[PDB]
Parts: sequence; structure tokens; C-alpha cells
Amino acid sequence: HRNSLIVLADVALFLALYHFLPFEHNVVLGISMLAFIAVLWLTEALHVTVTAILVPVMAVFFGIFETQAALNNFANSIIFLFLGGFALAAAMHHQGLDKVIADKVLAMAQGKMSVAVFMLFGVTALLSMWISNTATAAMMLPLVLGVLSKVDADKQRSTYVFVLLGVAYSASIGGIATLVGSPPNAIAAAEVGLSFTDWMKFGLPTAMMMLPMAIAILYFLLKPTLNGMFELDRAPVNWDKGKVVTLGIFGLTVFLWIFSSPINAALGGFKSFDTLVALGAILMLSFARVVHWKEIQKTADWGVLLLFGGGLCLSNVLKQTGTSVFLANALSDMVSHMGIFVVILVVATFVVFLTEFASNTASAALLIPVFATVAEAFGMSPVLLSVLIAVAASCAFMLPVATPPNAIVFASGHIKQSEMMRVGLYLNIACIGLLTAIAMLFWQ
Amino acid sequence: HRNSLIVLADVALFLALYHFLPFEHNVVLGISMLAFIAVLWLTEALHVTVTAILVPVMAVFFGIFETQAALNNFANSIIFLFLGGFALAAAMHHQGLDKVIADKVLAMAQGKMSVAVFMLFGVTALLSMWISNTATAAMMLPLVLGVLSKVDADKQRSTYVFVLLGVAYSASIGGIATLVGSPPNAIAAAEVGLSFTDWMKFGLPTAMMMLPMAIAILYFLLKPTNWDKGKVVTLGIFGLTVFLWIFSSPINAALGGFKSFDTLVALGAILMLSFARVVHWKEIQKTADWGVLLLFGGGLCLSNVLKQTGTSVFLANALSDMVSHMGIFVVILVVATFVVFLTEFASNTASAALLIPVFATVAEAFGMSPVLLSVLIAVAASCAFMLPVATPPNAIVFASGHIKQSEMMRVGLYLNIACIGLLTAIAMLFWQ
Ligand SMILES: O=C(O)/C=C/C(=O)O
Ligand code: NA
Ligand code: NA
Ligand code: NA
Ligand code: NA
Repeated sequence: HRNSLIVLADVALFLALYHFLPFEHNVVLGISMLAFIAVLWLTEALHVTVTAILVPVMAVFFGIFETQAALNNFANSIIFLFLGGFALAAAMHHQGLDKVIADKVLAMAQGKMSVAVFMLFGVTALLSMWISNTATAAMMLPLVLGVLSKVDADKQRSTYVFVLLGVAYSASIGGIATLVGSPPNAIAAAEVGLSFTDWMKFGLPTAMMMLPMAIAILYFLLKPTLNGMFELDRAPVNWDKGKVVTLGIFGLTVFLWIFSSPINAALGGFKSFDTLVALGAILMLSFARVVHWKEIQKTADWGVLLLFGGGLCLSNVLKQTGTSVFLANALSDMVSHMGIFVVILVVATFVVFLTEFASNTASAALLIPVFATVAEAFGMSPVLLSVLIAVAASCAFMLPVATPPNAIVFASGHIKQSEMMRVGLYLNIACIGLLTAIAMLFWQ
Repeated sequence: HRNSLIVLADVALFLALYHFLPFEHNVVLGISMLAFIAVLWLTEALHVTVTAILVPVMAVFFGIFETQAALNNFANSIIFLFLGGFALAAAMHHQGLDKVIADKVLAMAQGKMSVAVFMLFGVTALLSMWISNTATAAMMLPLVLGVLSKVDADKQRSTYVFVLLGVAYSASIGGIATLVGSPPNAIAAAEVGLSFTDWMKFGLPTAMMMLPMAIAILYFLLKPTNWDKGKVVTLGIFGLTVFLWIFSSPINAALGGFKSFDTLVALGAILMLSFARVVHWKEIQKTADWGVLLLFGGGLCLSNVLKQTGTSVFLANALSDMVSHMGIFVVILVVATFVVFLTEFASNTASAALLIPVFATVAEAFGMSPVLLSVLIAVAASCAFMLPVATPPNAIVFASGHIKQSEMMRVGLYLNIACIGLLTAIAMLFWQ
């Protein structure tokens, strides 16, 4: 098979780099490993999580760490803060609080495709802030195909592709608003030690800008939906048992997540307060009987939770072997010749296009450690590159295979490959600007 | 709701013990917490895992530990050693290697009900060694009901309940052979730091003995009776994993002495199984019981809450005279007896999650090897044989809408007493 070969080709690459690199053994090991993992995660010949589990089992056998010390990465507070976000999402889906949020808002538009689709995007993004990205897409597709049936003429495609590609992007832009939403955010927060409200100060404003900037680009390429009528055909929804409760807990949780800084300070200064709140939410939702555990076990992506640990293990493997400082020495002249504009532009550009070929999180899982630790060897705060890398990681807008949401609206069997491949090629450039713009603004 | 009250009553209980107990404040906290958690886990007002997650958020807020230090319990090497067993199960089930293991064995009996039912038990136990207990029962139930169709006499119950209660017990007794099999076993290994081959030297002989003793009691009551793509690979990988797990002691030592070698072997299996393409991760993620994996961490955090607060030494001091008045026989007989019946009323693992920390840490304050009480407790925890709701395998063969509550309650009442003897018997021999 292909992937069995990519692994074999990668295994050879490691053995080659291992015996032939002419540096201090620690650097040779860290270099060989970083290459090995980079392939397995970008090619994905092996499952992201399988590669994640491979990270510790390597460091342990090659004397970098001891077994228990390596595994301890998989229990970082962010993992549980993310697992708390999973149970918080699983709750309002099994409860239907996502459905009622779509109807009550989508019915606010009386019957206009103009104010409908503009409401479909705002809801898809708002829902990605807390639930997910791949999950929010599948939940929206039937609601879009339902609306896009009055103008059911396929020969009227562009009226019916603008709404499909629009939500698939709003789900990705929504995941850039909060620490929960896309693993990349958690990978950055866990790498540089970000709080929920810390990452929101970065991503949310960026998403505020990217959503209009993204619709404008979608609008002014082939919008033909001004006229149209609504066919809300199905049983309406209605606030049932504790859908207000889930909203209350949710709102309460997000209130503590936002006001965690003063709440925690005016409480004794606990360590991972946001992680506790995420764990506290898991409790309230269970005491309030609103969600069973079987639900969370399905919704939770334990592979990403395992990936989180694998990514932190890598970050620590780069340091212990000095590969973080060795690469900073290697880039000394190169990076001194470059400006930080070129850097954040090269990085942003590199990822915003790199994420088109590989998984969103699999890209951050590899670059967030390298750039953060190398930025550290340079004595630079790994926050900027990490948040930057983590944000541009969720900027997959060209071909599918970049993000599941892309392949979700593509399986609708209507939007042409070429159609998507070129809207993202424009949006990618748009973000490289906005990001480098915002990345420059978020400086002083 | 019923359970919603237990929680409220338990919060009050904590406030009461907290405000009214007159001991060093730490003992009040550790005692209050131990009671709080003890209720939540035996009553199950909250899901086992919800209570487990409640442990760290408690210790963290009540200054016992720091958030990250508390959470670090959920990454113990035993947890990952068990996750390897899950991928090892998901592999050979998604491969179908468990069914073919039942067919190849079940057809070896030419056409005899006498040798038929006796073969259904041996496979349920063999499959519980590696797969699970609730899963081994549900996986066996269709295969068990299938045999009981030639002689389908309805009011021929005892001919048709001995085979149902036999597997429901063989699934629970089978899980006492290896560190993978039943969560209680893993809880002991994580508490006292046992290796895979260490726990097998203890449990496997006991499982060798308990299975016949269990069928004999059922017998002598009213008994009137293609190897495809890489199924050899799954079998190969599996065998390789178990070979390293057994010979891990010399293999690891003759390699540089890695720390949690069994955990490495367990994680290596997850890798071999994935490189060999024989099982996808979505399979491993489904078969894996992440709730139990989270529970493992919660139980270790409690154990550390008992020590950090001194409740282990306070209870060791409180039980000082009582245990000195008792022989070690009297102690392990009270203990063994205490659980073998407690496991009838509460979950198998929920019993070990609470008793293994308390007894192990107190036994340690006595300067005693906490292995015996811990391994003992973990074994007697899987001795639920009376009423249903003791173990899913019990409630699995019970949902057949045929086996009477009283019928099971008195065959198990015989097995329970039978086990209290066997356990205390072996527990006494395993001393010097
Ligand atoms: O291992 C199981 O399936 C169940 C264990 C228990 O409930 O004790
Ligand atoms: Na999201
Ligand atoms: Na991607
Ligand atoms: Na088992
Ligand atoms: Na039980």
C-alpha cells in the first residue's frame, strides 16, 4: 500500500539521517526524530494519534525520557480543558440546543434567501466557537440543503454553491474564536500556556474580521441569491427540558471562562482555573442530569486529546536534545537577514498553504512545537508564532482534504473542484494579509 | 430523582463531617472526602467517571494538590498498559479473531451437549482474559443461546440456566487471570506498581481454581445436561505482545531496565497493530473504555489524597488495636469476606476504586507490603455471583427473562462463601 511505503520511506529517512548527520549525538537524535514525525503527520500514512502515541514510545526507548515522564504529557491541563469543551458540546447536541438555536434565528428571517444565508453563516460560525468544526458542518448541511431546494435548479448552481462553500468556511472561521473549537488552538495554548480568555483575545477579533472579509470574497465572485423564498418544511423546534438549563450552564461556564482572571484572582489563584472550569462544567452538566457520559465518550475525540500529549512530548524532546537551540544557531544568519514581517509572512504563507495538503491539527501539531521551541532558543516568546501558526492552520479554503468541512460540502455532488480550488487561492492570500496585518497589530 | 437526592444528602454529609468532626483539619478533609467519594462510587448517584473527575477538582480547590499535579494522575503507565489491551481487543474483534476462536473450539465437540456446554465456559473465560467481561458476556450470549436450541425445552430451565449462569460467571472469573481483563486488576497494579507478569502469577492460578469451583457448584445443584487477511497477523502480534509481557522481567532487564516495560509493550502493540494495518484507530477508540481509563486516574488521586492528608496513617492508628487483636488470617478474612459480598451490591471496579486506595495506603502506614490487601481486594471485587446488577455478565444472562432472582441469589450465595474460602486460602499461602 502507499502509506505502508511512506512509512518505509520514512523509516529509511530516519536511519539515514541517524547514521550520517555530523553533529553532537543529541542533535542527531532530535533531528532524525523531528523529520520522522513530520512525515508521518503530514503524509498521515499512520493515524495522527497513532503517530502521537509513537512520540513517547520513541523518546523512552532512545533514552531521552523515562516512560512515566513521557506519558505525563498526555495529562496536561489543556487536554482536560479541551475534554471539558467536548462534554460541553456533546451536551447541547444531544439536548438539541444547537437545533433550536438555528430555527429561532433562521426563522428571524421571515422567508428571504438574502437574509437566510447571511444567517446560515453567522450561526455556523457562532456554533463552531464551542462545538467543533467537522461536527458543526455535518449539522448544518441538511439545514442548508433544506433551504437550497426552492431554487432547486442545478443549472442555477452559483445560487446554490455560494451557500454551501460559505458555511464550510464559517465553520473554520468559527473555530478561531475560542480556545475550544479547533485542536490547533489547544495545541498553541498548551504549548505556550494560554488561558481560554487569552486565546480569545487573539482569535475572536481575527474571526470578526475574517468572516466579513470571507463573505465579501464569496459575495463578489458570483452571488445570485437576492430573490428567493423559504420552505421551512418540518416540525419546528421548541425549548424543552433544560435547553434553558444547558444554555444557563453554558453561559455560566463561558462567564467564568471570560471572567476567570478576576474570579480566580478574587478566589486564591488556582493553577489551571480554565481547566477546572471545563472540568466543573463536566460536573454541573452531569449533576443537572442533562447529558449522560456515554454521550461525552462519543463526542470526545480522544485521538486529538492523545495528540495534544504527543505534541507536547515532541516540544519537550526538541528542548532536551537541544534541537531548539541548534536550529536557532543554524538560522542565525538567515533569520537575522529576514525581518519579522518576512517571518510572520513566510510562516503565515507557509502554513496557510501547507494546511491545504495536510490536516489542520496535524500541521499545528508539528509546527507549533518547532517554531515555539526554536523561537525560544532565539529568546523569543513562542506565543506569537504559535497563535499565528495555530490560526493560519485553520485557514484551509482551497481543495478539500484540507479540513473535513471542505469535503463535507463537496460530497454534495454539485460544486466543482476547480470552483473551490480558486476561491481558497484568493482567500488564502486574503488571510495571509489579514493575519500578517493582525499579527503585526497584535504586537504593541 | 432518586440519585439527585443522594448527591444533595452527600453534600450535606460532607458539610456535617467537615464542620463537626473533631480531628486535625487534614483528617477531617480526607475523611469527609473519603466518605463523599465513597458514597458517590458505591451508590453511583453520579457516573463512576464523573466522580473520578470530581476527585481532582476537589483536591485542587481544597489545597491538597495543584491542578496540573492532580491531573497528572490520569497519565499513569498502567492506564496506558490497559489502553494497549483495548487496542489489542479491538484488533482481534474487528478482525473477527474472537468469533473464529469460538467456532474452531466449539466445533471440536462433534455433536455432544455434554462436551458442548463445558466448552462454552472455557472460551468465555479465555476471551475475558484479553477482551473484557461485559463484552465477553454479550459476545458469548448469542453463541450460548445458539447451543441451547436443539433441546429447547422451555420448562427445562436448569438445563438452560446452568449454561447461562455459567458464562455470566466465566466472563467475571476469566478477567482475574491477567492485568488486562478487569479494571480492578489494573487498579491494583497501579496502586502497588505491579508488572503484567507479576499480576498473572497471582490471579491466573486463582482463575484456574475458581472456574471449576464455580461450575461444580452450578453442576451439583440441578444439572440435567477461514484464517483470512492477517488474522494470523493479529494472532501473531497478540502472541508477540503476550510473550514480551510474560518474559518482560528478563527481557527488560536484559535490555537496560526500562521503567514501565509492560506499558511500553502495551503501547508497542497499539503501534504494531497500526503499522500492520490490521486495526484502525477508530476501532481502538471505540473498544477503549475512556471512562474507565479516566477512573484509573481518579482512583490514584484519591489514594494520594489519603496520604497527603494523613488519612492513611490516621486510619492505621485507629485500626491499630483492632488489627493487632486480629491475626493476619482474621484481617484478610474480614477483608476478603467484606468485599466478596460488597461486590454484589456495587460495581466490580467501583469497589476496587475505593477500597484499593484505603486498604493499600493504610497497609502501607503499617509498614506492610500493600500488595496482598490490594491484590486481594481487586480479586474479591470480581466475585459478584448472586443477584443480578452485580456484574453486567450477570445482568446479561439475566435479561434472558428466564433466570429467577432467587435462583441466582442462592447459587451466588454458595459461590460467595466458596470464594471467601479460596481467596483467604490462597491469600494465606502467598505469604512466605
Ligand atoms: O469489566 C467489566 O465489564 C465490568 C466490571 C464490573 O462492573 O465490575
Ligand atoms: Na470550532
Ligand atoms: Na489542514
Ligand atoms: Na475480562
Ligand atoms: Na459488582
